[PDB]
Amino acid sequence: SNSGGEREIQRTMLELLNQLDGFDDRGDVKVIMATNKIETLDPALIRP
Amino acid sequence: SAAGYDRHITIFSPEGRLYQVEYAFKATNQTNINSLAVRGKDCTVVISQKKVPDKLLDPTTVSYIFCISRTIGMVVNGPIPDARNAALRAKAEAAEFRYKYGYDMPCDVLAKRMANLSQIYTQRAYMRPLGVILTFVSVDEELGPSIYKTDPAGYYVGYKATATGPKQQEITTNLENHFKKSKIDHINEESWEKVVEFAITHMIDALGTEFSKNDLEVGVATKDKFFTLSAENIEERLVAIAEQ
Amino acid sequence: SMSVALHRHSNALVDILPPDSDSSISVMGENEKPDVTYADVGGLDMQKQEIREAVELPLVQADLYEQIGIDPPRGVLLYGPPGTGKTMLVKAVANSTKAAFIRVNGSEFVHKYLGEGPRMVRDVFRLARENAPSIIFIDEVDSIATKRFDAQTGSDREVQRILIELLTQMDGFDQSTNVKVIMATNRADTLDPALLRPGRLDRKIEFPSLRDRRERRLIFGTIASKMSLAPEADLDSLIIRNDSLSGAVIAAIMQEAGLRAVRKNRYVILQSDLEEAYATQVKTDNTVDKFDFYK
Amino acid sequence: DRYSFSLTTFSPSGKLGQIDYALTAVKQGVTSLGIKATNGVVIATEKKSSSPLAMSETLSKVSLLTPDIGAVYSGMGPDYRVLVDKSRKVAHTSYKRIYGEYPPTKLLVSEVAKIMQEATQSGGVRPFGVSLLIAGHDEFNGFSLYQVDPSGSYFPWKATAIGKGSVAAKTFLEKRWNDELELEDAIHIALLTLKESVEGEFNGDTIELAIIGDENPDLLGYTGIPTDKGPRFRKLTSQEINDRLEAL
Amino acid sequence: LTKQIKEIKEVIELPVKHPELFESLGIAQPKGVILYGPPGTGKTLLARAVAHHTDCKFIRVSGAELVQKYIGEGSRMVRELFVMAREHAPSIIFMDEIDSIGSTRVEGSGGGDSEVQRTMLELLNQLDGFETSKNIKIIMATNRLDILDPALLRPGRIDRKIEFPPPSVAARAEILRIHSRKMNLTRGINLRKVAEKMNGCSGADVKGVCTEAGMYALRERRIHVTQEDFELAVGKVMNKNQETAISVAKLFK
Amino acid sequence: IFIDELDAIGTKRFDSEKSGDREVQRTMLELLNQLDGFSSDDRVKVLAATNR
Amino acid sequence: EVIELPLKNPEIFQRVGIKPPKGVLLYGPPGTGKTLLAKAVAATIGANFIFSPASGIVDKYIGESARIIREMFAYAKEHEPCIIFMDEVDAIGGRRFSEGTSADREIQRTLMELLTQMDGFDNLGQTKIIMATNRPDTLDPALLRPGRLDRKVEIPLPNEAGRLEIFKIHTAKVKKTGEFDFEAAVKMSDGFNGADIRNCATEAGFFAIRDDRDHINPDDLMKAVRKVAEVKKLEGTIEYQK
Amino acid sequence: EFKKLDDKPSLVDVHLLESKVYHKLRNLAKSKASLTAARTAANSIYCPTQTVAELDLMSGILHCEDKDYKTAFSYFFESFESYHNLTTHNSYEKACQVLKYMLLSKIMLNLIDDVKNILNAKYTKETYQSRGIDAMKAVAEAYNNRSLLDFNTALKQYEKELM
Amino acid sequence: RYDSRTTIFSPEGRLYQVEYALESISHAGTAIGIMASDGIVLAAERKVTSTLLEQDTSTEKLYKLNDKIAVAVAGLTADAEILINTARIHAQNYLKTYNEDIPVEILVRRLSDIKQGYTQHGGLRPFGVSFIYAGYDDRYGYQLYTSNPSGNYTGWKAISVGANTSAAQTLLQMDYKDDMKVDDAIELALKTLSKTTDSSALTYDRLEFATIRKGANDGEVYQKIFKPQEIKDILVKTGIT
Ligand SMILES: Nc1ncnc2c1ncn2[C@@H]1O[C@H](COP(=O)(O)OP(=O)(O)OP(=O)(O)O)[C@@H](O)[C@H]1O
Ligand SMILES: Nc1ncnc2c1ncn2[C@@H]1O[C@H](COP(=O)(O)OP(=O)(O)OP(=O)(O)O)[C@@H](O)[C@H]1O
Ligand SMILES: Nc1ncnc2c1ncn2[C@@H]1O[C@H](COP(=O)(O)OP(=O)(O)O)[C@@H](O)[C@H]1O
Ligand SMILES: [Mg+2]
Ligand SMILES: [Mg+2]
Ligand SMILES: [Mg+2]
Repeated sequence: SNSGGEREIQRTMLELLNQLDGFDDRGDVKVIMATNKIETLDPALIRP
Repeated sequence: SAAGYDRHITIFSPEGRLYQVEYAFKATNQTNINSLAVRGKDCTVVISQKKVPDKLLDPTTVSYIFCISRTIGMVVNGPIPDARNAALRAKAEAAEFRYKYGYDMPCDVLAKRMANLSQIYTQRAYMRPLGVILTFVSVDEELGPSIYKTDPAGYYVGYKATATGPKQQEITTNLENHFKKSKIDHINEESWEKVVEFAITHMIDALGTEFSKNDLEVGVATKDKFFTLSAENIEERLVAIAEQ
Repeated sequence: SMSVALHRHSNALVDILPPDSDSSISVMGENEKPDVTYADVGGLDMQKQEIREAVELPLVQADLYEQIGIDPPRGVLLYGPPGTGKTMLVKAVANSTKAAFIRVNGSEFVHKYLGEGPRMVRDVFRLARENAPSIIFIDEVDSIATKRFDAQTGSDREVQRILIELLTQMDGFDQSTNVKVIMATNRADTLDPALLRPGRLDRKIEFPSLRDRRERRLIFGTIASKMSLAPEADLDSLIIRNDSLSGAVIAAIMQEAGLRAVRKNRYVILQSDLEEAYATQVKTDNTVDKFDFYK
Repeated sequence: DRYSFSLTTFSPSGKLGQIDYALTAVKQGVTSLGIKATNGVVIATEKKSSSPLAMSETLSKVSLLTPDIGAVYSGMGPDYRVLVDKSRKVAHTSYKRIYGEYPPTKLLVSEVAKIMQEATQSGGVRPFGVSLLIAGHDEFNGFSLYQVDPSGSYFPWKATAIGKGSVAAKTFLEKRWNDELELEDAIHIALLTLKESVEGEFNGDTIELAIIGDENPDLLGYTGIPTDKGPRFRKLTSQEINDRLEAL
Repeated sequence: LTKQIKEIKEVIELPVKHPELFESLGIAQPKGVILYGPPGTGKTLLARAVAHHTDCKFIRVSGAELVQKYIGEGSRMVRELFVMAREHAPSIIFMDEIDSIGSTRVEGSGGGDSEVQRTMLELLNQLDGFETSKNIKIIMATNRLDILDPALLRPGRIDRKIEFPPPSVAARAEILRIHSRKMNLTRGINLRKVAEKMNGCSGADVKGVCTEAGMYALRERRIHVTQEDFELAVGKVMNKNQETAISVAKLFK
Repeated sequence: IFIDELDAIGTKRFDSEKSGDREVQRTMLELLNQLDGFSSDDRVKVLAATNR
Repeated sequence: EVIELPLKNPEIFQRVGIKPPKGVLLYGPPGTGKTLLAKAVAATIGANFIFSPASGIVDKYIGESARIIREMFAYAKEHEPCIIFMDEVDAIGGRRFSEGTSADREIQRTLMELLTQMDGFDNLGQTKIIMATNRPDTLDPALLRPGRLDRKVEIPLPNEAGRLEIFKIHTAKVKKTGEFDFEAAVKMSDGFNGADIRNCATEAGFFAIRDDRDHINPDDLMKAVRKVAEVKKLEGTIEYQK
Repeated sequence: EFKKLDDKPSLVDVHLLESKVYHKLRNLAKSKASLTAARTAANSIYCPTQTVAELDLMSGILHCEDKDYKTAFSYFFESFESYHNLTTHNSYEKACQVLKYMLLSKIMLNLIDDVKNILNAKYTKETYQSRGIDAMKAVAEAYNNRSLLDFNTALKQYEKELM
Repeated sequence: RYDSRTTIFSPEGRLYQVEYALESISHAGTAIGIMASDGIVLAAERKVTSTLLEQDTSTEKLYKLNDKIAVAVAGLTADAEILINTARIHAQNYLKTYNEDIPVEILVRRLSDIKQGYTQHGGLRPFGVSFIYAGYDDRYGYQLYTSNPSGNYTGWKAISVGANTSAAQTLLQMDYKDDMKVDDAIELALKTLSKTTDSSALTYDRLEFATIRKGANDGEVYQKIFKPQEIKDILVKTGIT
């Protein structure tokens, strides 16, 4: 909430959604997201 | 600060203060007039400023001293809507009392009941404080000269002499000097005319401002009658002072 | 693990340094105290006798604590409304112990980065060991310590982290030849009463502001010292009329009296000057102005 | 909070912030106190005027509800007078219709207390601004003394105080109170305790002191009937007060 | 605090000295302890006493980790908690975080909360492990459970919760006994008196009276500590608590 | 000179993060002083706009 | 008395045997000339001037205020004699806080380190502090008792014959035929601040320049004071403060 | 017998009586002890006025021998106030002793500014006037002048007051 | 939050107002009622005590609502006051109407209905007061009940409300025997009250007490409040004093 990390989370997440979709819509490399809830993440992911 | 508080009169602060009520002690200086009520030994005088700032108004109608009943006068400082509204309650309670108990209502009992009624308006939250100071004057049928000032919260205390309005502090100081210096609690004249003259002088001293009959209005409660002096009646008084 | 010297070209260890330099300063001002008249020996000695038994005494003499067989004391808490001389009691004792007085302030430890403040705190306890016996003092704990814990922002958590670090070291896991940390606050509402806690931090001394004529006499004995006022003007007539006054109000009284002397272009202070002062820098006299419906 | 605009919902920590704030409001008021004796009750409070021109001589702060039951307050000045008005009326209703004369001390206290309860019972109405002390005498329970809190609860006490200097007056009273005290002796404790409140403004004419003591068939207002008891309440005069402050 | 001495021995020493017995007889292994209750009870010192007898590593980690940067950052020293614990096993780790951060960030979410969320959560991963358990005895300390975060609180990936009591009359007496030997033993025996007079609210109060009593003797300049010294000493500390709550019988419900 | 929104080159509040728009703010004073480089400000006049 | 004499001569206070008085709280309404009056005293001595808003050091960055006051005082020691003008102590005013949002807690930090910095510890040599504020009603008790401090100066609205002196200063600047009508003007100009009197000269001269004369006549002074009085209470609320 | 019944003002005095007994046997270690014993047990300070006047006097005598004479003075002044403003029934005798003692401590500090404050016509040359007051001031001035020859003249005639 | 009024429910259908009102009872002192074969004993605890406080004029948590049924009180006392009076009036309304005294179950049922009614309709507050009703009626002989601030009742052979509810409950039931002598009922009450209470010395002035018996003065339900001097004695038998 000060400094030293205002950028890092923002770049890192966005960059994750992008290369999952950009492969192609494959059924040969599966991903698993393990998460406490969707209330600790963004309200849209990438999104059904 | 503010977090609810001031939006209501049934909300206290951490301090227990009811803020909205304090705003009416700031709302009673909104007419910009100042009053002086003084005691003699057969009268009470009450004097307020008369502002006729546009000549589009009739200087006659202008006043804030209202006759409440035979023996009771009252000066209002603060708003014209709340002036009339407080006068309605006062006129009405004075008449009802007269007929309930068969006998006239003292300065103190009118002062007492107006405050209680106001208190109930602070207890409840469909009403609000009437933001006026009312200063009742009567010469009592049993306690002689009296002044009771009623404050917008609904405190009441008597007085020897009192001042109200924004410029109150200078008038307080003058009046302190006067009674201290005499060591008696009243003006010493037994002629009510010179007491009105004396009240006038004090008022000019305290404010620093010389007056005219267009800048005064004077109420005089004597024993068993009340009268408000007209403009030419005041005028007579001023020319006694200026050349004694 | 400590500081060390490497040579510039070899980039190899040739010499060693104290760990006492390369950190933050041991004393922010001068090591010896500024006031050498004192207003701590002159002013509240009684209250000062409590402070000294805990702080000066164990470092000067080990033999004293040994005799009972009790170990060196726990921390000292200074609290009571402002104008009680706590800033000046702590250093007046320290200088005469011949410690060298950490202070620094706990307002230093706050920082705008992350993880660096709690680091400063850990740094200070080891540092105090390296120059020990030493008197450890943090000037405020009025913001380190709190009314309510919070972490809605990350910036609340930082405060909370410094709090933790105080206590954790103020057990001591590597002992202290120091008296344990001395702390100062204004009140106990900005203290967690759960976490300070006897044990720990055990001597807790409240300074009064309400006083007694004896407490206030001392403040005048200090003033009679610095300016020995005429044998004609009566010092003791000023005392009897004081009923509820702080040592800071008293400080101003003498400042204002000898200001009127500079004005009259004299070189003495008279009993007139005291009465003028006696009226004023007292405040109040404004709660009667429109209020009387709260009585 | 979110329970301190509410006159309705309790907290999960109990009560209303509004009561708690009412207790504060009480503590902004002047120091009042009452001390119970084995043959009396003395009641004392102070008067400030906020202008030497003011005349609070006409104002009463020690006020008789019934001839046998007086009361004081600490807290808001206007709230007291109305609550008192209603006290007397409810007093005539509740036992001056049953025995046709003034109620026991116990009966009036609980009823006055009932009025406070109604201004808490209903939201949108704030509690009354004041806490009272009510001292009276009845024959079935003797001399008694009470605190009636705006909360709607009441407590009996040997001696107590309320107002700004309350916490200092409370300790004074503990020590100096004895198993047997005379009327003169509570008057003597009372003065010393009130003088803590203000000094350089302390004279017994600015201090209102009255009693609930013994019958007075002099201030009864009639005579020639010895088969009645006169008012247990009495106001002592300015000179009589002055006498006790001269004596101390 | 006898109850606590017996438990922490059964829970920590027995799986480390012999892992075979616990697996044969029961199933699984405990992942640690969550110590909670009043502060002053000497959780830490007790735990240091455990670390010494088992012949285990120590460390002790003081607070949240970000603070060390001399090489790397403190976010990754949590990752290295595994590497270090394992190589130098057998270990006990007394992981501190009192959680005066509070319940504010038990709910939270938002703020700068995500870093300390991460430090706490990822620590959790190394213990239970994804194969191999590094150490089975990482150990949590905190004042309450309501201030404790739910990943860590939730049992079965941290095991055992043990609550310290505010001390009994019996406990006070036994704490009083061990320090008074070090001091001076009162003539007539007035060690019995102290525990009757008041029971502290923590075990820090019992120790804090003992240091105070021998303070009283000292000032007078007397080697021995009397009945009298103990009598002022209990009184001075009781007075502090009594200050706090006193207006809960005047202007109260 | 017509100067657009002053809600971003010279905020009243510093609870906005600014470090170079902090330096723009200091230069806005220097401009007003320099219009007195001919006497008064008649020749080189400045108008300015803000939306709050 | 408090600032100018002991800095110029410490010596007279050594003779009186007291310590020098330090610390002034100046408070009053905006446009009452508190900057003017603070600036004026120092400028005589030749003393350096530091004007630091106390809301320009409050950022979201926690400890940002602490750091800025730390350097500020240490620079002043070199620039002795110097008076630091703490402009607004009502943006760091009050004591309670130490809870809720991080801005509330930023106030305490600024306050607590200053207390020692006044106090002489630290050590104000020929540095003196003059404190200016709008609100002494919300101020810290620690930073507003006695002995921070020697005189509490309440500066009201400009006096009935104080405004007359402000008209003298301003009416001097302009080219005029000579005007003697300020008597009525000042009476029109009740409740005004020196900022509004300043405006009145400038306005009175704009009318002269609209009428194509280079001279301020009595006709135009009268216009300035009526029109300012109107537009002052229209965009004002007539704010109440000590 | 009454430590399990200690709360009385009666035994505050009993602790004061130890200070007196141990003062005369000339050991101050155990007077200062019993002085604290009285003070702690006299946290019931709204119990009688006499007790409080003895308590201050006893403190003063000890600190006077501790050689702290500014501390000596403050308790001594306070003892004085008690007697003078309390009713007279024997308090006159006690008031006089304490006025000598005020003078006593201040002459040790060798300050004559404040000795001369104490000497006034409102209680030191009016309500109480005594030969021992005049002895004290004769010594005071003699000390300051640094003439042992002025000390010598005084002591022969005022020995009675001294002793 | 959904604690704004009684009308409004959370997602889960609980109402926070009820919850707060339970917690209100345990911020005032322990209260214990024990039923025994030979009488039902009531005992309660003083949350207040000052050194100048008196408590000899009245018990502030014990009222007889009828000459056969009496209640011990836990909660805020102003709230308590209103309801104590409502119950006692309703009791005698029964006496007027039927010329016999009210059965226990009706009396409890009436007050929980009134209390629920404040939740069901309007703006009015719920009133968090827990009464322990100890009564005798020919339906089930001695009967000991308590009323919830949730506005329903449950029968009992022992119950504790007020401070330390968990602590009081296990201790009472451990030393419960189905029978129980009225003297042992008294002895037990005092012992559980000392442990719960943070005042080390349980004195008679920290105690309120009544014992209710039809085994004493047969054919008549007789409720008797002990005086201080009787309470003072029993403490010496239990060895507290
Ligand atoms: N020990 C003392 N007793 C009496 N007066 C003192 C004492 N020490 C210093 N003083 C006087 O009191 C003045 C104000 O005290 P000081 O600033 O030391 O207070 P504090 O209680 O530490 O304050 P803060 O809460 O503002 O940190 C000093 O300027 C000095 O004149
Ligand atoms: N059971 C005991 N026997 C002896 N001493 C005890 C005992 N328990 C606590 N103490 C003493 O009480 C003091 C306070 O305990 P300590 O600071 O070690 O507590 P903690 O509860 O682990 O604290 P934190 O929450 O700050 O981590 C110490 O001086 C300790 O030695
Ligand atoms: N009393 C006065 N005498 C002269 N000019 C004044 C006076 N008060 C205010 N001014 C004018 O108002 C302008 C702004 O007021 P300033 O000095 O910044 O006040 P403050 O510090 O009270 O907010 C000044 O630059 C000056 O033109
Ligand atoms: Mg300080
Ligand atoms: Mg620990
Ligand atoms: Mg300015």
